Amino acid sequence: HDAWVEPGAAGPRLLLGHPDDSAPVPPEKVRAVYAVDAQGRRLEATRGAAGGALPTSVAGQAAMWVLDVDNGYWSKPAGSTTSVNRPRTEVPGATSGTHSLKFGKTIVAWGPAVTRPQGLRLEIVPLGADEPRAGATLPVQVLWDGQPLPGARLVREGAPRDTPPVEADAEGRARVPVTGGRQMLTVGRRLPLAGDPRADTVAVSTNLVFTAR
Ligand code: NI
Repeated sequence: HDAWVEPGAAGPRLLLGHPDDSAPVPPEKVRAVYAVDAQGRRLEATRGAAGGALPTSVAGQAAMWVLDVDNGYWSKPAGSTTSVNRPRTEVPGATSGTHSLKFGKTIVAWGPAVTRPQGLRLEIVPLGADEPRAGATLPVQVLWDGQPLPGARLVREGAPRDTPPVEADAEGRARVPVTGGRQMLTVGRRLPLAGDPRADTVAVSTNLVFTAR
Protein backbone atom coordinates (compact mmCIF):
# COMPACT_ATOMS: atom_id res chain seq x y z
CA HIS A 1 0.00 0.00 0.00
CA ASP A 2 1.24 3.51 -0.78
CA ALA A 3 -0.16 6.71 0.73
CA TRP A 4 -0.32 9.51 -1.84
CA VAL A 5 -2.05 12.67 -2.95
CA GLU A 6 -3.98 11.88 -6.11
CA PRO A 7 -4.40 14.89 -8.46
CA GLY A 8 -7.98 14.28 -9.64
CA ALA A 9 -10.40 16.17 -11.91
CA ALA A 10 -12.26 16.99 -8.67
CA GLY A 11 -9.15 18.23 -6.87
CA PRO A 12 -6.40 16.46 -4.85
CA ARG A 13 -7.36 13.67 -2.47
CA LEU A 14 -5.48 11.50 0.05
CA LEU A 15 -5.43 7.83 -0.99
CA LEU A 16 -4.06 4.65 0.58
CA GLY A 17 -3.61 1.53 -1.53
CA HIS A 18 -2.49 1.03 -5.14
CA PRO A 19 -3.11 3.30 -8.20
CA ASP A 20 -5.94 1.18 -9.61
CA ASP A 21 -7.36 0.15 -6.23
CA SER A 22 -7.41 2.76 -3.52
CA ALA A 23 -9.41 4.07 -0.56
CA PRO A 24 -9.26 7.41 1.33
CA VAL A 25 -6.57 7.63 3.99
CA PRO A 26 -8.28 7.26 7.40
CA PRO A 27 -7.87 10.54 9.35
CA GLU A 28 -6.36 8.79 12.37
CA LYS A 29 -3.43 7.70 10.18
CA VAL A 30 -2.48 11.16 8.90
CA ARG A 31 0.44 12.59 10.86
CA ALA A 32 0.77 15.60 8.55
CA VAL A 33 -0.51 16.93 5.24
CA TYR A 34 0.38 20.29 3.74
CA ALA A 35 1.12 22.04 0.44
CA VAL A 36 4.12 24.10 -0.67
CA ASP A 37 3.44 27.06 -2.98
CA ALA A 38 5.49 28.05 -6.01
CA GLN A 39 7.66 30.36 -3.85
CA GLY A 40 8.35 27.59 -1.32
CA ARG A 41 5.85 28.78 1.33
CA ARG A 42 4.11 26.12 3.44
CA LEU A 43 0.30 26.11 3.12
CA GLU A 44 -1.65 24.32 5.87
CA ALA A 45 -4.51 22.01 4.82
CA THR A 46 -7.12 19.74 6.41
CA ARG A 47 -9.93 17.82 4.74
CA GLY A 48 -13.40 19.33 5.18
CA ALA A 49 -15.51 17.74 7.92
CA ALA A 50 -18.57 16.98 5.72
CA GLY A 51 -17.21 16.22 2.24
CA GLY A 52 -13.70 14.94 3.05
CA ALA A 53 -12.07 17.24 0.52
CA LEU A 54 -8.86 19.23 0.57
CA PRO A 55 -9.34 23.01 0.28
CA THR A 56 -9.73 24.35 -3.27
CA SER A 57 -7.94 27.62 -2.47
CA VAL A 58 -4.81 25.74 -1.41
CA ALA A 59 -5.04 23.11 -4.17
CA GLY A 60 -5.29 25.75 -6.94
CA GLN A 61 -2.00 27.45 -5.93
CA ALA A 62 -0.05 24.41 -4.69
CA ALA A 63 3.24 23.58 -6.32
CA MET A 64 3.43 20.30 -4.42
CA TRP A 65 1.52 18.34 -1.77
CA VAL A 66 3.27 16.45 1.04
CA LEU A 67 1.73 13.62 3.03
CA ASP A 68 3.01 11.80 6.11
CA VAL A 69 1.05 8.73 7.20
CA ASP A 70 1.55 6.39 10.16
CA ASN A 71 0.14 3.09 8.92
CA GLY A 72 0.51 1.57 12.42
CA TYR A 73 1.59 -1.93 13.40
CA TRP A 74 1.27 -5.14 11.41
CA SER A 75 1.81 -8.81 12.23
CA LYS A 76 0.41 -12.31 11.59
CA PRO A 77 0.52 -15.74 13.28
CA ALA A 78 3.04 -18.35 12.22
CA GLY A 79 1.69 -20.29 9.26
CA SER A 80 -0.35 -17.38 7.83
CA THR A 81 0.48 -15.18 4.84
CA THR A 82 -1.61 -11.98 5.23
CA SER A 83 -0.52 -9.42 7.85
CA VAL A 84 -3.20 -7.78 9.99
CA ASN A 85 -2.99 -4.19 11.31
CA ARG A 86 -2.43 -5.22 14.93
CA PRO A 87 0.87 -5.39 16.84
CA ARG A 88 2.59 -8.73 17.39
CA THR A 89 2.10 -8.28 21.19
CA GLU A 90 -1.67 -8.72 20.67
CA VAL A 91 -1.68 -11.44 17.97
CA PRO A 92 -1.12 -14.99 19.38
CA GLY A 93 1.35 -16.87 17.20
CA ALA A 94 3.13 -13.72 15.93
CA THR A 95 6.83 -13.27 16.67
CA SER A 96 7.81 -10.58 14.23
CA GLY A 97 6.07 -7.37 13.40
CA THR A 98 6.34 -4.14 11.46
CA HIS A 99 5.75 -0.49 12.22
CA SER A 100 4.70 0.91 8.83
CA LEU A 101 5.29 4.56 7.74
CA LYS A 102 4.19 6.01 4.42
CA PHE A 103 5.14 9.29 2.82
CA GLY A 104 4.02 10.91 -0.38
CA LYS A 105 4.84 13.94 -2.48
CA THR A 106 2.72 15.07 -5.44
CA ILE A 107 3.94 17.74 -7.84
CA VAL A 108 1.16 19.82 -9.33
CA ALA A 109 3.16 22.83 -10.63
CA TRP A 110 6.81 22.45 -11.57
CA GLY A 111 9.36 25.01 -10.58
CA PRO A 112 12.35 25.51 -8.26
CA ALA A 113 10.19 25.07 -5.14
CA VAL A 114 9.65 21.35 -5.86
CA THR A 115 13.41 20.62 -5.67
CA ARG A 116 13.60 21.57 -1.98
CA PRO A 117 13.89 18.55 0.38
CA GLN A 118 10.99 18.43 2.83
CA GLY A 119 12.65 16.34 5.55
CA LEU A 120 10.62 13.15 5.06
CA ARG A 121 12.50 10.24 6.63
CA LEU A 122 12.55 8.53 3.21
CA GLU A 123 12.15 11.02 0.37
CA ILE A 124 12.39 11.30 -3.41
CA VAL A 125 13.47 14.86 -4.29
CA PRO A 126 13.15 15.92 -7.96
CA LEU A 127 16.33 17.43 -9.37
CA GLY A 128 14.37 18.83 -12.32
CA ALA A 129 12.52 22.17 -12.01
CA ASP A 130 10.69 21.99 -15.34
CA GLU A 131 7.47 20.09 -16.17
CA PRO A 132 8.77 16.86 -17.79
CA ARG A 133 7.68 15.61 -21.21
CA ALA A 134 6.99 11.92 -21.74
CA GLY A 135 10.25 10.28 -22.85
CA ALA A 136 12.45 12.67 -20.87
CA THR A 137 14.31 11.48 -17.84
CA LEU A 138 13.66 13.11 -14.53
CA PRO A 139 16.78 13.22 -12.31
CA VAL A 140 15.92 12.57 -8.66
CA GLN A 141 17.79 12.40 -5.36
CA VAL A 142 16.77 9.76 -2.84
CA LEU A 143 17.26 10.72 0.82
CA TRP A 144 17.17 8.64 3.98
CA ASP A 145 17.56 10.25 7.40
CA GLY A 146 18.36 13.53 5.58
CA GLN A 147 21.30 12.13 3.58
CA PRO A 148 21.67 10.60 0.08
CA LEU A 149 20.69 6.93 -0.18
CA PRO A 150 23.13 5.25 -2.61
CA GLY A 151 21.64 2.30 -4.49
CA ALA A 152 18.00 3.10 -3.57
CA ARG A 153 15.60 1.05 -5.73
CA LEU A 154 13.04 3.26 -7.43
CA VAL A 155 9.90 1.59 -8.77
CA ARG A 156 7.89 3.07 -11.69
CA GLU A 157 4.37 2.14 -10.61
CA GLY A 158 2.85 2.61 -14.10
CA ALA A 159 5.40 0.42 -15.89
CA PRO A 160 4.82 -3.40 -16.09
CA ARG A 161 5.27 -5.17 -12.73
CA ASP A 162 8.21 -7.15 -14.14
CA THR A 163 10.28 -4.04 -14.86
CA PRO A 164 13.61 -3.97 -12.92
CA PRO A 165 13.72 -0.99 -10.49
CA VAL A 166 15.83 2.05 -11.35
CA GLU A 167 18.85 1.84 -9.04
CA ALA A 168 20.17 5.11 -7.65
CA ASP A 169 23.88 5.68 -8.23
CA ALA A 170 26.69 6.19 -5.70
CA GLU A 171 25.30 9.66 -4.89
CA GLY A 172 21.74 8.39 -4.38
CA ARG A 173 20.79 10.01 -7.71
CA ALA A 174 18.77 8.40 -10.53
CA ARG A 175 17.63 9.37 -14.02
CA VAL A 176 14.05 8.09 -14.10
CA PRO A 177 12.27 7.58 -17.46
CA VAL A 178 9.14 9.75 -17.67
CA THR A 179 6.00 8.14 -19.08
CA GLY A 180 2.77 9.71 -20.32
CA GLY A 181 0.26 11.48 -18.06
CA ARG A 182 -0.01 10.83 -14.30
CA GLN A 183 2.67 8.58 -12.84
CA MET A 184 4.05 7.47 -9.50
CA LEU A 185 7.61 6.58 -8.37
CA THR A 186 8.10 4.62 -5.15
CA VAL A 187 11.03 3.69 -2.89
CA GLY A 188 10.72 1.34 0.09
CA ARG A 189 12.96 0.21 2.91
CA ARG A 190 12.47 -2.38 5.62
CA LEU A 191 14.99 -2.28 8.44
CA PRO A 192 15.44 -3.87 11.88
CA LEU A 193 13.93 -1.87 14.74
CA ALA A 194 15.23 -2.09 18.32
CA GLY A 195 13.44 -0.74 21.40
CA ASP A 196 9.82 -1.36 20.34
CA PRO A 197 8.00 -4.32 21.93
CA ARG A 198 5.36 -4.00 19.19
CA ALA A 199 7.66 -4.41 16.17
CA ASP A 200 11.10 -5.73 15.22
CA THR A 201 11.00 -4.09 11.76
CA VAL A 202 10.29 -0.55 10.60
CA ALA A 203 8.95 -0.41 7.03
CA VAL A 204 8.99 2.92 5.22
CA SER A 205 7.56 3.69 1.78
CA THR A 206 7.76 7.01 -0.06
CA ASN A 207 6.48 8.18 -3.43
CA LEU A 208 6.63 11.02 -5.92
CA VAL A 209 3.52 11.50 -8.09
CA PHE A 210 3.51 13.88 -11.02
CA THR A 211 1.96 14.42 -14.42
CA ALA A 212 3.99 14.69 -17.63
CA ARG A 213 3.18 17.32 -20.28
NI1 NI B 1 -0.46 -2.89 -0.66
